Amino acid sequence: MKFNPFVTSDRSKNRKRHFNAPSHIRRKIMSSPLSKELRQKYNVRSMPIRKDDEVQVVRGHYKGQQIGKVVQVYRKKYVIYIERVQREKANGTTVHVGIHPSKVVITRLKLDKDRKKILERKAKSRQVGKEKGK
Amino acid sequence: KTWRRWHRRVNTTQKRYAICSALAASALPALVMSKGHRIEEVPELPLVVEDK
Amino acid sequence: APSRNGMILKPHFHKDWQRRVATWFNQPARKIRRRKARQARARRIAPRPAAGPIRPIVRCPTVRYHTKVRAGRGFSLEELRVAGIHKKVARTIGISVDPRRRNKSTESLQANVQRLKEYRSKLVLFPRKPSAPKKGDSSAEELKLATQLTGPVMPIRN
Amino acid sequence: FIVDVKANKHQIKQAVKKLYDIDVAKVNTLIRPDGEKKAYVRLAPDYDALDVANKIGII
Amino acid sequence: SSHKTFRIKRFLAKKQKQNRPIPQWIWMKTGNKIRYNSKRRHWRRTKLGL
Amino acid sequence: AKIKARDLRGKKKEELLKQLDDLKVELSQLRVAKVTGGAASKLSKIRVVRKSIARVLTVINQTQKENLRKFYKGKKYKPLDLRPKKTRAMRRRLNKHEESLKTKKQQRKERLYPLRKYAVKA
Amino acid sequence: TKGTSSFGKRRNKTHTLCRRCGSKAYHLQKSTCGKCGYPAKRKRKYNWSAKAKRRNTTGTGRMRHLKIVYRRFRHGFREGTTPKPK
Amino acid sequence: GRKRPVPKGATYGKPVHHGVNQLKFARSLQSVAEERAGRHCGALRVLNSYWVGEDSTYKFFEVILIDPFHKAIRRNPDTQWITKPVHKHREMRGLTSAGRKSRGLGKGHKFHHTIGGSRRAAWRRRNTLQLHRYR
RNA sequence: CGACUCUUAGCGGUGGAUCACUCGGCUCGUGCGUCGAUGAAGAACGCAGCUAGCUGCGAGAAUUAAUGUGAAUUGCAGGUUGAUCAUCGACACUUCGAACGCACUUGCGGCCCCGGGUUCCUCCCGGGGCUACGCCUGUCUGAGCGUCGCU
RNA sequence: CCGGGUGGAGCCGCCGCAGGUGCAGAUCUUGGUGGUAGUAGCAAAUAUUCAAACGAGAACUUUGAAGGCCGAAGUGGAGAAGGGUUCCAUGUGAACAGCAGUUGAACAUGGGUCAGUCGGUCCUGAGAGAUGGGCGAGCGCCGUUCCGAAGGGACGGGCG
RNA sequence: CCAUCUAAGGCUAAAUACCGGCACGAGACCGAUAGUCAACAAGUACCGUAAGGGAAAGUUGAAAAGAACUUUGAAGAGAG
RNA sequence: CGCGACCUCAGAUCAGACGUGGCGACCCGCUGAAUUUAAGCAUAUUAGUCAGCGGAGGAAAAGAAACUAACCAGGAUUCCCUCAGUAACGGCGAGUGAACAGGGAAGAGCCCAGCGCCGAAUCCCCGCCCCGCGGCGGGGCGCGGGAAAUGUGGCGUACGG
Ligand SMILES: [Mg+2]
Ligand SMILES: [Mg+2]
Ligand SMILES: [Mg+2]
Ligand SMILES: [Mg+2]
Ligand SMILES: [Mg+2]
Ligand SMILES: [Mg+2]
Ligand SMILES: [Mg+2]
Ligand SMILES: [Mg+2]
Ligand SMILES: [Mg+2]
Ligand SMILES: [Mg+2]
Ligand SMILES: [Mg+2]
Ligand SMILES: [Mg+2]
Ligand SMILES: [Mg+2]
Ligand SMILES: [Mg+2]
Ligand SMILES: [Mg+2]
Ligand SMILES: [Mg+2]
Ligand SMILES: [Mg+2]
Ligand SMILES: [Mg+2]
Ligand SMILES: [Mg+2]
Ligand SMILES: [Mg+2]
Ligand SMILES: [Mg+2]
Ligand SMILES: [Mg+2]
Ligand SMILES: [Mg+2]
Ligand SMILES: [Mg+2]
Ligand SMILES: [Mg+2]
Ligand SMILES: [Mg+2]
Ligand SMILES: [Mg+2]
Ligand SMILES: [Mg+2]
Ligand SMILES: [Mg+2]
Ligand SMILES: [Mg+2]
Ligand SMILES: [Mg+2]
Ligand SMILES: [Mg+2]
Ligand SMILES: [Mg+2]
Ligand SMILES: [Mg+2]
Ligand SMILES: [Mg+2]
Ligand SMILES: [Mg+2]
Ligand SMILES: [Mg+2]
Ligand SMILES: [Mg+2]
Ligand SMILES: [Mg+2]
Ligand SMILES: [Mg+2]
Ligand SMILES: [Mg+2]
Ligand SMILES: [Mg+2]
Ligand SMILES: [Zn+2]
Repeated sequence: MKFNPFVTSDRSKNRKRHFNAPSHIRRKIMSSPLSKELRQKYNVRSMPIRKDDEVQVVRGHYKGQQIGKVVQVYRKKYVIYIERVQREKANGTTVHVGIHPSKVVITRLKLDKDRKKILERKAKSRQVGKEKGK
Repeated sequence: KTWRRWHRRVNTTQKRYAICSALAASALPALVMSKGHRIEEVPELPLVVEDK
Repeated sequence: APSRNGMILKPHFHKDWQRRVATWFNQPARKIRRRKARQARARRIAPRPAAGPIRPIVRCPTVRYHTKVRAGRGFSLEELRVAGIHKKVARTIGISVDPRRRNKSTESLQANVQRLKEYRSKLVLFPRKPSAPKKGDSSAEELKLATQLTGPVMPIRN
Repeated sequence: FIVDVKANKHQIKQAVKKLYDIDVAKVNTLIRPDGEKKAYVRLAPDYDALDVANKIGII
Repeated sequence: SSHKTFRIKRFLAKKQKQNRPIPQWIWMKTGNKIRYNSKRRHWRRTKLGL
Repeated sequence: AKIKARDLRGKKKEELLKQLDDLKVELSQLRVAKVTGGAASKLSKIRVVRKSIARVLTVINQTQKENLRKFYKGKKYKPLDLRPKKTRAMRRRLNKHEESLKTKKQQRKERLYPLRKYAVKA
Repeated sequence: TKGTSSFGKRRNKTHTLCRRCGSKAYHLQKSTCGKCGYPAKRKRKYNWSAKAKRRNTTGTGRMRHLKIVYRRFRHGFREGTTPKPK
Repeated sequence: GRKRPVPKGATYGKPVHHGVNQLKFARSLQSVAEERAGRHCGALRVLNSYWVGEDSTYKFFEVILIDPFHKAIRRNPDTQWITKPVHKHREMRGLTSAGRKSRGLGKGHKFHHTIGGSRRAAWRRRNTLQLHRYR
């Protein structure tokens, strides 16, 4: 239960703050869980997603064991586009359908030096918690 | 208006009276089961666990 | 119009009273803020007592209350003079001073003088420079056993 | 040319002379009903305004 | 009139430029709810004050 | 090449103006292309050249005002754009020496009768 | 005669756009604005029209200095310093 | 006195407010002198004033003004209450001597109508309704 | 029978009720409590590749710099040694407005300096800096059959 | 209360608590819809007709021909004020132009207003209005030569 | 007689007030004819010479997947 | 005549500063109604209220007794509870209406002028050097200029000095 008197739990305030969030806060909202192997490798549960992560859809119509790279992180409708996650219009042209990253499992990251810095920071804070608990 | 009387003062003897009556009722098994607490296997209703 | 047997009432609601209505919805907020200001003051004056300086024994006037004694504004200058305390060092060692107050009787004068001599007996005075004690300052045992007093300093009883 | 509204005929003359390396004969100005000022700059007879416009990029 | 103050002319200039319809690429924006310009002024119907 | 502010600060004034008016003449050519129905490749560069002009002019004014206030640092009267711009009330306020200025009588009073630290045993 | 026929002679103008408040309330013969009182140094305002008071008040305009004042207050008008460079 | 500035002496109301001629201004002519001096020299603070002469048509008052941004006043620790922004236009709020004499301020049984800081403060505090939470 | 009319049901229109939602209010409470001649509040006019409005901004004009951030923006195009966002302390900030050279027409000046012009000798043009009232301290020039002194 | 149907995300029973708690009316408020009713009406200023063109489409657009009207105090050629792009060209025929329209002052695309001599600018008129002064609790008001040290200008001479 | 102050000069925090502002938190409140005039390009559109007056207007769907292609019609509008 | 003091009064785009205007919920100073109630209405009431004008601050105002009291006396101001719908005012009608004492919240006091003594011992400004230099301040040198004896500073203020 929240005890902080400066953090609001008001539903309309939380919804306004979510739907009017600027893009660098949107990046943190558009975060996907890593795979089980990526969790045991990097000790990181969740990561903001980027334009090159090879991911899996696990909820929706396009769920399954197939793997596709993210091709676009469309932060304004809070969706991402994955390679073979597409549907065809009336005229025969394929368009990409929006998938929320919470329904998305990352199986291969784009490892930049910024990404490695963020991964080390999250792993170190998790281990600070684990070695504070005992 | 804001200055509707929102607040009600109860006499202190009655507030202690109600605390006494609610405590007294919380020791009779029929009344707490009629409140709907699932106590059909607790070993004694004024259920005192030791201070550890 | 009046009905049968009843009181004649004069409600003072013929003005525009509803602009100047003072609700008390900030009452526990004022209480909680006054409490935090009190603990902030008590934390700031850390060995000095929290309620404030010592207040003298005064007889209330005006015959309804003249059997009752209570705390006055300050010790009067002749009370400090008989107690042998300078009227400017009194407020520095924590004695309330009332220049305005006369004495008319010996016994209240002497009772507040004995109150002053009972308070200087309890006063633990820290040295002004912390690594060098001086002539009248308290000793290092009562410095280490100094505490902050709560409530009025030696409270007045009937 | 479309010029700045605060610019005088003298300023339009010296601006065209410095910018496009020419010499003008006279400047007419009007303020168009959209608010932009328009300047008809007549070049000196030794210059060919079609070749100057081609060097500017308009044809 | 044909005799005009510069301030009056510049006011007329702005109110001329504000009297164009909305471009159609506004219509396909994401959080759009704008369909047509409700701030169009016809010279015979509404008379600018002035 | 992109024009960055970091590589602009090491330059001198006349080469900064030479970069600036080159940006101005290519902006004028870009507006000529804009009104002659030019390509979107050139109509995209209007913003690029405009913000490049903004970068060069910002570097020029920043360097110039830093040099002027390095010149005016030790003077009793500096220009009004170089004076600190607080609120008008805080510029009207007393200064720190003047709020720390004390009467000799009252200084004698805190030297003679300082507020002592004490405690009262109950 | 006092109605439709007498509306036909309306071709002069009592007011013009004000140089201070921008409304068309600058009376030309009196040479004064009937909304803000332009030649006077003080702005025309009255407590008997709170709606007119809130139509042009400090919230209603651009605030191009005061929204920066409200931002610099939160760091206490710190000046002469920058963030620490890379 | 203060002749009531109504057109042709007609105050359109009940006869208790028909007075035009024999009315008086609540503040003294000395305080009027201080407020005229301050409103002219608005860059100076009114300190005090005093009487220097009169005839049947005029009263003459010398008002002492002070410049709070001169360095002598700005650097004398004994005189810098006036430098503070709360002492802007003391003569217009009645904080001078001839201004405070007109407010009914004072101690004791003659001045029960200014308990608080003013007639305003006393009237507000007495003509209020303290509606408590618990009554 | 039919047409017409009336009633009820089914289906379809007209209309937008109801219900369910809710980036909005209203009320209460906490902390802070800051505008302006260094030009505020307000207003006007402009600024986007396609841009009318809203918003943001000021001829550096839907933003420049710096920091944090760390790969987007997106309606369509186009083009990691840091995209975009946030912070914002650096810089800039058109015209009016207490509005300040005089006026309110975008009218007319005056003084100083710089560049063309000239061949500083003026003109003319462009640019920069000044030119409002009141008032304080001080400076200089003075005024007075004001009061004196000296010759 | 249940059955059927529609709908597509929340809802209700019981004990108490609280109320902005139940509508047929108020010439009630706001919104919507009838009968009237395909009715009244599209009748002030003499008037249209024939052929052709374009067009999916013509009583009405355009061209030609004819017959007419305004009849120089015009139904003509031009300006002031006011309007503000209505001006011009092209396209469209959804909406509007009380029938229609292939047309328009409609809608959408692009265009268009060039001055030493034409006006403003300058002058003063009737008047408006600061400073001085006076009044005024005060924002300010009166006043316009009036209880003002109101000239910052010029030629000549001397001096640098 | 007695009592009580020492006027006609000056400064001074705290407790006190706060329907404007900056940033918050909350609610036995209201739920689009309600709640602010304003949930939306709202002090906007529009009106009045002016002072001033002042609206209406939320909801496809999970995702535009917003109906390609064929056919009638000049097209709107249909049928598939 | 002329020169120089002083006083009073001008002028300057002289050097440096300051005021104007906005917001205005709260605050201070003025000014100030009528609707209304009295079952009419004129005093009264509404109400020292609305409107009007001026001036602020993060609080303002107030404030250290020319006080309350008559007591076995209290002790600045402000605020809360009570006093108290009371004393009192009132066509003594309608209605209006405090204060002291008491309990608390807070709590803090002080300074001039005047009277006196100290070779004006005081203040402001410009020049140079060193420092600090984004609240323009510190030290020293100026046979540097003013202010001030028509009284600045030090001591000192009714509790006495
Ligand atoms: Mg009855
Ligand atoms: Mg306490
Ligand atoms: Mg018309
Ligand atoms: Mg007229
Ligand atoms: Mg005002
Ligand atoms: Mg009065
Ligand atoms: Mg004060
Ligand atoms: Mg008196
Ligand atoms: Mg609905
Ligand atoms: Mg940058
Ligand atoms: Mg960056
Ligand atoms: Mg004119
Ligand atoms: Mg749904
Ligand atoms: Mg309710
Ligand atoms: Mg009904
Ligand atoms: Mg018919
Ligand atoms: Mg029609
Ligand atoms: Mg036409
Ligand atoms: Mg010619
Ligand atoms: Mg006048
Ligand atoms: Mg005294
Ligand atoms: Mg006193
Ligand atoms: Mg609605
Ligand atoms: Mg609804
Ligand atoms: Mg509504
Ligand atoms: Mg709907
Ligand atoms: Mg000067
Ligand atoms: Mg009556
Ligand atoms: Mg009656
Ligand atoms: Mg009557
Ligand atoms: Mg009264
Ligand atoms: Mg008022
Ligand atoms: Mg003011
Ligand atoms: Mg302030
Ligand atoms: Mg005071
Ligand atoms: Mg008292
Ligand atoms: Mg009672
Ligand atoms: Mg009364
Ligand atoms: Mg009391
Ligand atoms: Mg002396
Ligand atoms: Mg002294
Ligand atoms: Mg005293
Ligand atoms: Zn105006």
